[PDB]
Amino acid sequence: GPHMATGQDRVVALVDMDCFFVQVEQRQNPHLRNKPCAVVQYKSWKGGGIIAVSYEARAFGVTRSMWADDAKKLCPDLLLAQVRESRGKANLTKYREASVEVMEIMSRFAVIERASIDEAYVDLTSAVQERLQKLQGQPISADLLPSTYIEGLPQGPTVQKEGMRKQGLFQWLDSLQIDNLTSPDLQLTVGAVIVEEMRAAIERETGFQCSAGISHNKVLAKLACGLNKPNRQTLVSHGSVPQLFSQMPIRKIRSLGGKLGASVIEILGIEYMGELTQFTESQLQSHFGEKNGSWLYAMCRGIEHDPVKPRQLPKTIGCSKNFPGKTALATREQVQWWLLQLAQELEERLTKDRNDNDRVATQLVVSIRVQGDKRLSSLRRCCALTRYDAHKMSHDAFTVIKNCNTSGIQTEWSPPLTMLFLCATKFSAS
DNA sequence: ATATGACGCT
DNA sequence: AGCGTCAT
Ligand code: NA
Ligand code: NA
Repeated sequence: GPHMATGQDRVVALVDMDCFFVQVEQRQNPHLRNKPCAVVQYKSWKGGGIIAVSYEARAFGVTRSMWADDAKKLCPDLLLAQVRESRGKANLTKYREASVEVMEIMSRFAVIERASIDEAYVDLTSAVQERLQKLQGQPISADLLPSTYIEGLPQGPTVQKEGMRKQGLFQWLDSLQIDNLTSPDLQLTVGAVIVEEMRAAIERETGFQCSAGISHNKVLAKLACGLNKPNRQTLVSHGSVPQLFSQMPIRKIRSLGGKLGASVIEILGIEYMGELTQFTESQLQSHFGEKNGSWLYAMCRGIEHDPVKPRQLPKTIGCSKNFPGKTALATREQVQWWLLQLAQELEERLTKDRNDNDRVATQLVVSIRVQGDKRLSSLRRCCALTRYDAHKMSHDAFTVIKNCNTSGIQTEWSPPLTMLFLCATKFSAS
């Protein structure tokens, strides 16, 4: 009544760099700009695997994970940029460096959590408060929100996309409850102003565009982000949640896209997020466990407490390569040679990381996949990482996995390996 | 034959 | 420690 928490304490955004690897290649090669374009890894097998897709190409049905040969059938004029290949493996250094460029700009505006190479969560709570002070009581002009959509508006008693956007924004701002510096809706609005400014700076200083969502927590921010793309941002208010969730498939909510989300759908006989509200917290815990049940109970009401962690650097640095089909590794000599290739890239990236970020990794995780095993990893083993030395890391990696070899003759390697993965972890400040 | 990274469970 | 889950 006067006491239930409504999950409106924070202002949180999620920024997704639009088809990021494509933009990186389009910046470098202007001939690819404003065209149907994709980024592909490798080339011999069916033209290579597509890993990023321009919005012009998406309109022809081209998607990630598609074979480039198949993408060309959907989009004959598709332009392709190829991921750099180093030591016979994909090398993502150009995109990591671009990601760092963006993160350093974002950091000037608010607290950033690196979510992936192309996504960051943003905690705007303190930046909003400070901006509310500077603003004084001056009202928020629509000119400060030139790319913002207000989810759920316009509503109530013009057929162009941009006209609908401005209608909803005018309706939101007209209503906007500004006498109170503690209105959650006002705080979200100021957060959206800051994100416009942040996105403007990113585009001016790198050429890169992005989409964003602004709401009260990470899950709603991420959901908001996907509602209006590309190069747009969406504000999802607490009040918009009942209507938004009433037709929102459960699998669209972060962390419910897999087996848990499935189980929610099958056990409860529901399909939309909003249908979760009819269950008590105990009943959800009974089906899905105490933590998951409490989380679903809060989440279906728009409430989620996962903090934006102040960390722009990845916690682990890893290198992996799959060896599919007939390329699976079947000799001891192959296994050793590719462990060295992986270890040499890893030494390079670790040395750059130590100079850039004043830290050293202390543990080496070795993971492999054996042919026939659908799992990401068939086995993981760890050993100490004391020298940034490719030959020692690769030798040590072989040592900890060599006993997995089933074959009688140790010149051969059985069962064949379909993946090798080296990951450096357990960093210490250096 | 759709390269990574974070984190949960035990 | 080592495996399972979810994700970009
Ligand atoms: Na008003
Ligand atoms: Na309000």
